[PDB]
Amino acid sequence: GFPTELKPGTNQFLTTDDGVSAPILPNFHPTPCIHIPGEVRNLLELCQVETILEVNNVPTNATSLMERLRFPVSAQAGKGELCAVFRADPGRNGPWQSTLLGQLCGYYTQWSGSLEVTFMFTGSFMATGKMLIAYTPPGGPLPKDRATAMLGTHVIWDFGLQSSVTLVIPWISNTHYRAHARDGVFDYYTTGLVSIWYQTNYVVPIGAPNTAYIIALAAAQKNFTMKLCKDASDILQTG
Amino acid sequence: GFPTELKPGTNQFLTTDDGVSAPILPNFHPTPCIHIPGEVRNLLELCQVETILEVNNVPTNATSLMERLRFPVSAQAGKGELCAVFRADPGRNGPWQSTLLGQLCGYYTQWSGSLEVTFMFTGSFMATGKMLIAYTPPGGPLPKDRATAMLGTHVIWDFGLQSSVTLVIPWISNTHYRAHARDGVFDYYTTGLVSIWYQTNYVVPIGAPNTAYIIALAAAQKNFTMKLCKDASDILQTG
Amino acid sequence: GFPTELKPGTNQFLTTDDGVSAPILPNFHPTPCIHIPGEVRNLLELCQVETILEVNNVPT
Amino acid sequence: VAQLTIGNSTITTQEAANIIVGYGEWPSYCSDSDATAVDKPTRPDVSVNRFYTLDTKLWEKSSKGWYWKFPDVLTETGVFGQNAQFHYLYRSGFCIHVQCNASKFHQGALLVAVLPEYVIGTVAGGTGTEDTHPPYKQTQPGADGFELQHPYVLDAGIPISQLTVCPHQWINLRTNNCATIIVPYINALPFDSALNHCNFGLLVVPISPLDYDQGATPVIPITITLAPMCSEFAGLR
Amino acid sequence: HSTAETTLDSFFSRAGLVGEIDLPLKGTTNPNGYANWDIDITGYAQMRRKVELFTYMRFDAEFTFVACTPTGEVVPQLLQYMFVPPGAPKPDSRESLAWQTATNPSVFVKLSDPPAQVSVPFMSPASAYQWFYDGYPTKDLEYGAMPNNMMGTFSVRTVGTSKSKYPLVVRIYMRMKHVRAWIPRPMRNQNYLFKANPNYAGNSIKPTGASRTAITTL
Amino acid sequence: HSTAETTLDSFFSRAGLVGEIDLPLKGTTNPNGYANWDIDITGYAQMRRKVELFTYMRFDAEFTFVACTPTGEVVPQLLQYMFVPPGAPKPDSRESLAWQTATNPSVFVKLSDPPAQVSVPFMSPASAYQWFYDGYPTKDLEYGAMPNNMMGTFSVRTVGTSKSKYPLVVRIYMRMKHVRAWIPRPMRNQNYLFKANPNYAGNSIKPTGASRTAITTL
Repeated sequence: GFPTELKPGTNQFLTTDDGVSAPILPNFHPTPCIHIPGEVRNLLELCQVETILEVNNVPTNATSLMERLRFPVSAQAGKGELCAVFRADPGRNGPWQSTLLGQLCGYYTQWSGSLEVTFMFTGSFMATGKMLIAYTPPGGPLPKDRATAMLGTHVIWDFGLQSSVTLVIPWISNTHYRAHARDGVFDYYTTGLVSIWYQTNYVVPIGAPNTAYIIALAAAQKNFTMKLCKDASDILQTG
Repeated sequence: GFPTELKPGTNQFLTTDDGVSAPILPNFHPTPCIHIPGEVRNLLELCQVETILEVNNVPTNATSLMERLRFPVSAQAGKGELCAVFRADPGRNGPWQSTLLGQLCGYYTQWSGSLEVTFMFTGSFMATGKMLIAYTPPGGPLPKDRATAMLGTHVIWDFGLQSSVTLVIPWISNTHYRAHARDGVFDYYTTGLVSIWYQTNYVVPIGAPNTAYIIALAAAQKNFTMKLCKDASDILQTG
Repeated sequence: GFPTELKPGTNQFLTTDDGVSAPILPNFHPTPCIHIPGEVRNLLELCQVETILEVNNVPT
Repeated sequence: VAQLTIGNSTITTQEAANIIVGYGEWPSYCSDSDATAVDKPTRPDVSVNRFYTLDTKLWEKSSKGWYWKFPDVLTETGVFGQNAQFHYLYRSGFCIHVQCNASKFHQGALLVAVLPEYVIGTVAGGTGTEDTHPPYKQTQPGADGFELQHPYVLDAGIPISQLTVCPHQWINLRTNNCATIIVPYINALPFDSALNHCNFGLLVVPISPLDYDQGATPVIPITITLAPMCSEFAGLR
Repeated sequence: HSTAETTLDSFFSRAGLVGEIDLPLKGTTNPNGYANWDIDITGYAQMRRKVELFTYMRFDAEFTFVACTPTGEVVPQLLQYMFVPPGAPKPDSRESLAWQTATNPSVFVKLSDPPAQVSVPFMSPASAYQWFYDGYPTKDLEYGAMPNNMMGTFSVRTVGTSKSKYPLVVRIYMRMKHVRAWIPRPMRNQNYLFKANPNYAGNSIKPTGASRTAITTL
Repeated sequence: HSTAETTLDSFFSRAGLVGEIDLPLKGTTNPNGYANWDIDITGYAQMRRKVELFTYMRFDAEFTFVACTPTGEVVPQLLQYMFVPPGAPKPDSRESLAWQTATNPSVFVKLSDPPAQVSVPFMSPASAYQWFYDGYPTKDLEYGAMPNNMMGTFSVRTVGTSKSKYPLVVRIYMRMKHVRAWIPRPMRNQNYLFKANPNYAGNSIKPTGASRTAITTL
């Protein structure tokens, strides 16, 4: 016959090798692929969808869980008071775990791209005021007050004019390698910071609730990317 | 020599793999294929042939077996009486097992297409009357009487005008999967229903038999198809 | 199938044989090669660089 | 403002907010070269495709959320509940419209979305050791709908904080009252039992609780008017 | 700049272990030197929650078979792996004529011969395997039962009339190839209780993720 | 929309087991460490009724040989599978010079070497193997005997002068390739009594299929 020399690797079964194998049913014509609505092709499609960010990820009591979904603002907050705060950490625990984006991030090891958090004022329509939502880039420390936050990337939101406002988080990268406990994890360190202050107090006329809630939705821009699949989960199929 | 790497699957003997093997007799010139009449190429050719439907599949006594082949109609049946009834179930037991179509269906797991049942009045030529042959689509319950059957797909057959009449069964599909006993069988549920009523009584003049028989033949249209071979049989080669 | 005859050398692992082997991570897109200054290609580049000759290689 | 009419059904609505066409596809019909070219599937135009306005559910501070199953919500109602039962196969689309009638002094937010194959998983006995299958009143709640009990997991062990991944639209009281959606037939099959299978389910949950000072009407009438689009049937019984 | 890693096919390939068969000599476990494994892709723990991201999928699956003794040792034993497509009948005994039915593909391989490997197609009669079903197949114990998702059964056994001389362990891996998916839906945040339904533990309802003290302390 | 599964070649491929040879050490069964198996395609139960759908057929057949010990174990034994075309003489003893006749193809393979596999052609001198014959070869015991349907004989044996050291079992599978068929006829509805004739049991004459009570009760 024809001359050969088997090279090392012969007979190995690589869980990742993606060659072809013999068909079990050679004659079988599998029922045709028809048209189904909403076909997903690449997962990054889903990363660009907005999902509620549980910023108020504090109540854990079983029937208050519907509250992590929206934080509130009220008349009782003096001008300059810190309303809320969280980091630009899609992967790591906390608020981002509720967002779909965060959830996908868990099947990947590295990633980077611009994020986008949109806020929604769902209070009475008769309410007005202003909020100062500031972003303190990675490394920068949470501004001491509303004034110092007013000197860095910020946005005065008059929920009196527009019911919605969207903020773009320029960049976040989870690529710096950490070999802490004994388990080497690829962590941020790029914990950007989003602070929210009462620029003015909550002004509402008589007859309107003195407390409104705000919902914060999040998604990743189109410049987003992920690398290295890493199947991981606390919820697996039970016996 | 030339570099290789044997991949998993090497040395396996698949009963279905259809590769080529070395000829035992390399010089041998097998005697030429001459022309023989009636060559069959695809089995569906045979599914379109009419075969007697044992609608009257009730007599089992050894020498009455020639009766399952034809049911009868007589003077004694009042207008509206139910003459006969069966389902559009080529695979499953009963009347269809006698048809060649039914018999082939047993070597296949899934299938679907339009059927066609033709009736033949073989009574005296001096007889007349009318029959109402109605089809109650899958799901629809057997009509209570001749009147309610008269409201759904039906055909008044005057065996006084035409000796033959053909009915088309629009569609039947044996694809819904059932895991009952412990043996997972692909069954209909599309049991269409063919009912036959005496629209009028059997009118015959003096000198003519007061009983005629009818033969029902069946075949599948051209839109028929079968999938997944499943060799199965009660009759196998004996020791 | 197709006829073969394995020739001597089959199954040997030569530390110098430079064939190809199956990729462990087939989907993985390794981070891009950017431009870094002073790239060395052949070692003889370095042999043409002047380095101090310890002629007075006596004091220890 | 301006009123639209489809037959004998005349609803009064706003000019044209932003509609949501689920998955960008329009409830179209099914062409001739399908699986049943023999039993021509008759396409109900006349009254079958008109405006059905359901028993307005009342919003409260304590409301958990509501959900209806499709086509279950109508297989009960009218001349479409006539075809849905006495017909063997079905394929349809839906112009769903949800409205709130509340003053500029009530506040709230409703997320309105559509979820295919919405399979209700019950609580399972509590501790988790009872394989209880939801009743038939929870699996197909008619046109009265049904109240989620565990809105956070959508009574199916899934975070609602992610439901926006389905066709949805918001009903913030301070910005809008009406919310509209167009749903295309969706299933792994061209046709299917309109009784044994609820292709999807309409979900409308209060994400920002309804609130108001004392004196203002305590409830917000949520009116759900909906109508079939390029709906098709086949095989009478 | 590239985004190929996040594609469905990428996300899903890789052979994952979805099944393990024990054929001990002395045992309560598979006493007849044979076994039946209706093909379940939930065998790979991780898998259940991953696929349940969508409502409809479609794919082919390349299976690879790894067999040895418990110490992970190799032996001179022959084996018959048989595939009984859905609809066909599974062997009830170590001598059921089902072992001989030609329409039940079978691949014979010696334990020494590297892993046997075969591709199985998109069986389902429906246009897609669908993970959720809001109905009943024509309060009922048949809710959410999408039937037409059967991939088949894999019958494993030592070859021969007599019991095999050794204790054996077959492992079934499965690479999913040519994956297409539709209708995406909320990631399971609650623990799984049963293979069939989304039934969760109404007592132990947990927040999707970690919590903190105040919405002002990071 | 496709109909390729219902083609003759499709319907008939697949290697089916048509033969099994026992070569025990201690036995009444094949005491001389050798065996002769005139090629019969009725060995696969199912097969007899399938082919008898037609009157004339034609085909080639790829045979694959699976050999081991009863426990389904593999051993270091060599084997000689020999094919004695029709007309040639079968070996009468474990040393019949028929084993050496070059015109009797023989393939030698070690038990360890994967299954041996060979294609045999359309032997028959007639233009087609024909299942039924309404006559006698030039009340007689030679009715329905279509002679020119001989495919050959397969002589199996351990190689060597002396008896083999192990108990052996050869299995012969057979894939039918390039199948052409003519003249279709009524599916056998009555149980088979003999290999040669359609003789049925005149006492136990059964209705083609299940029965019911009335032609009005379903």
